[PDB]
Amino acid sequence: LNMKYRKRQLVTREAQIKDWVENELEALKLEAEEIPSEDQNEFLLERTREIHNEAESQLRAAQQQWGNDFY
Amino acid sequence: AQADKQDISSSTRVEFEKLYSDLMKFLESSKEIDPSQTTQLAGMDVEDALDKDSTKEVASLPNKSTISKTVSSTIPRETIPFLHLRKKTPAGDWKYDRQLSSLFLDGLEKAAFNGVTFKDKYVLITGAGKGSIGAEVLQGLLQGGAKVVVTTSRFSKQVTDYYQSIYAKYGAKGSTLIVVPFNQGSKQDVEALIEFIYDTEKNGGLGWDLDAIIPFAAIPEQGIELEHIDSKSEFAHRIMLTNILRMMGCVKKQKSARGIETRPAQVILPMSPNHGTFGGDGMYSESKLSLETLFNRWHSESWANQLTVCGAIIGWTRGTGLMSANNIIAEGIEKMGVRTFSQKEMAFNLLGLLTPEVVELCQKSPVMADLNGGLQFVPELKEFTAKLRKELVETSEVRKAVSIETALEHKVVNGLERVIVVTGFAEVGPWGSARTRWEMEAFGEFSLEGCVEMAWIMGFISYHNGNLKGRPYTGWVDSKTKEPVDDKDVKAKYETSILEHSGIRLIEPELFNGYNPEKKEMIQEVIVEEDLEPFEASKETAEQFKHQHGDKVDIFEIPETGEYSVKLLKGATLYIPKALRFDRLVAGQIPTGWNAKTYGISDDIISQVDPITLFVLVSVVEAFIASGITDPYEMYKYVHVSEVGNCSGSGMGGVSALRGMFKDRFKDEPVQNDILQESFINTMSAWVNMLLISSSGPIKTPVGACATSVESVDIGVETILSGKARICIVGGYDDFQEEGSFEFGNMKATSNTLEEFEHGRTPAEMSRPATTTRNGFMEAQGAGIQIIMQADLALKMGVPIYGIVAMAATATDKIGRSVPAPGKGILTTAREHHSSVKYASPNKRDPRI
Repeated sequence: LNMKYRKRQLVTREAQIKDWVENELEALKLEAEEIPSEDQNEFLLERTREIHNEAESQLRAAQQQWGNDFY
Repeated sequence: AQADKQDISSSTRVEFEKLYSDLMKFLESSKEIDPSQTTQLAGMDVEDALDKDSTKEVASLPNKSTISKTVSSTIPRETIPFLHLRKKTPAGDWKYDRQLSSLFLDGLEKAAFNGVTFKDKYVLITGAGKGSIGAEVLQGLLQGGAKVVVTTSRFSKQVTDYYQSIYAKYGAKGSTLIVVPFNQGSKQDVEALIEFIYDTEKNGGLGWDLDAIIPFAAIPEQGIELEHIDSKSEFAHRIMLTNILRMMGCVKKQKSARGIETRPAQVILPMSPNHGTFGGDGMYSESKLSLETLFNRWHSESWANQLTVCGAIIGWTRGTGLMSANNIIAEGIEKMGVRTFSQKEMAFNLLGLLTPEVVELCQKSPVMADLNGGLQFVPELKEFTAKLRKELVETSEVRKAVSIETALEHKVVNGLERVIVVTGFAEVGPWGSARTRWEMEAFGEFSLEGCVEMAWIMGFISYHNGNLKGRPYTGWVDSKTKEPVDDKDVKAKYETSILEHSGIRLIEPELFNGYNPEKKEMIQEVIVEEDLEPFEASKETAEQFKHQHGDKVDIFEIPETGEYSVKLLKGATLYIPKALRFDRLVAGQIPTGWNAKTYGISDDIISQVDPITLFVLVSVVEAFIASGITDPYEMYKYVHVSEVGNCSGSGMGGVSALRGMFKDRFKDEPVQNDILQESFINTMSAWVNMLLISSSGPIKTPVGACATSVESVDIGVETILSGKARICIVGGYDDFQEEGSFEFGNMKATSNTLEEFEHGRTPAEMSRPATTTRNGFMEAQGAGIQIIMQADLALKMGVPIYGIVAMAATATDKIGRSVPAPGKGILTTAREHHSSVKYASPNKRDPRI
């Protein structure tokens, strides 16, 4: 596998973690307001800026392997 | 791959060469083919402001040496050949018997085109190297494939590298190259010389048979007429004939001891046709005539099947370094009586006088040969030789006389995020900064902007001489040698030869006189006791007497009370002093150094921390300017919790005052009590912590000794592979102490002189890997540091960066009964582990790689 591959880096992760960015946007989009419209941005800036961390956690975790820990 | 234009052409010649390699692969032992466009003579009397030129033309009708046979073939006027092979004329002298001479012509004609190998000839050389003929006779015999061994009158470093180039430049597939110094005179030695070259390998070595011999002489002996049979020229008259006569007999006496007497040995003899002929020669002429007794002696004296005499008349060759009078004319000689051969490659013909179809004919008979290019056809050589120069020296001079008076006439009238990189590196080794030695690994020269760095260290320059107030008026240059020689000492043209070798030949051996602190090494203070019975009653100062009383009890040395004084002294049979003894130590003098260590560094820390700790302290600043980042406080503007930091400094020694604690304490030398903090191996990093950049984060400090300082990289890179720490800094230094040596070499590892002296004196060498003369490696004091960064803060406000981290050590997984045992599979075989379960196809754990 030792060639600088990037394909399975792009195929399984970098698509599935890119699957639920919009589906993780959808994971908020069941609670669209539901009594926000007074607490909307607190519902925005808490969940959205913490699900970005999970994607960012999953970003380096996918890039743990595929080169940084390819072996 | 074709991106470079040259590379295609490189590839073009490559396969061209590769085929030429492949065709000649496993063939004979190559050639003798000196395919260089041979010149002749180029004398040029310059008209105006210059005199005689020099030489080296291009020679008309030549180019290829194939022509150079043919040109040398059909000589001029009433001639057979320019170089001929005569015969002992059955009644008379050396008449050009063209019959046998044809073959030598043919053998020379056999040359050039066909390669001329000489494999397994067993040859030996008296004459010099770089100066004259024998080096050419050496070189073709290397590419002839011959097993060759050589002497030298001198012996030096300057000659040792000289041949060492040539075996790396001309030694063919099967040639063998070994040198040895040898005085030709003082004839006792040649018995040991003839021993060693026929000795078995259970003796000194070189189990050879020695089937060719060239004894080329020395000692110019100029300007002496008949009535002076004076000193060492007389001794020179021995060494042209006597010892070489005494040489060849014991060859046979060695050979016929074994009795391999149907395999003879060649001797080629430098003859001279010009005896009673030149001027202030002295003994040189009739000494050369002495060689000709062998022709009668080869018949009728029972050694003929062993020694193969084939002399060489050769002379009047340019390429003057020595023995060659008249590096001048060469041309009127080839004009008045046009006869040839003022060249340099006569020895090419002499190589042809060591080939088969010739030496077999020399097995039949000795061969007198007039190789000299018709020079004997000149009536009155010598005065006409003078006559050419005396016309030429005036016409050069009188034209040089013309212009100066013209000038006399003329002058009067007129007026990521875990892969980690190294960012600043700096070592203080034996030499200067790491930037200095990077040239010293590259060249021998010190690159004057870099050479003054060697002078900025060692206190040699005196930079910051005052911008104002130089030598009496204003003006300033970075001075040198505090106040004798402050005259302007420039980083341009100066500093060569006024800061050189005296400034350079202090960093390699004799290890010092008076540095560590003294450590003479010619005498080592080794101490023995005694218990005789004299009794002394010396004088003391009080309170020493009680530890006198406590040490040796009251049945000895009742002190006394020394009234109106302190106390009194020795009593009984004393059982002490451990006085001293003059003892000789062999092993020593590998490193040296720097002769000065105070940069701009704060004093009075150098009262306390001292011995090795300066070197790491300068090093980390040296790495920080290598990082280009001074002010280490200004890292925390990348604001952290500051929990990251410190190095992992390492080293077995550092003893350096523990000998003060052990030898000098209990012998009472005044050393500070606070040395116990300075005893340990981590306290170096503590002043890298405290009186330097001062975060109290992670510190590891392994040992790794006898192969150290690589290990702290790995534990350091683990700390940044961990999230426990960002930016870190490495281990480093070895160090050298007097208790280190002798307790070095008692474990028989490092090196040992005298057998480093006695083999080849060469004290700057001291390191012979893999050309089979190893003695261990070396030891140096040394100090070295590299720093490393998070690759992101290394990017963000770029430090800058060097390279790429590589490896990971420490899985020993081994036991035996030895220390030290070298690196076998005990290390670096878990490195490139690669267990190989059945794959047959490619593409943390990874059982593949």
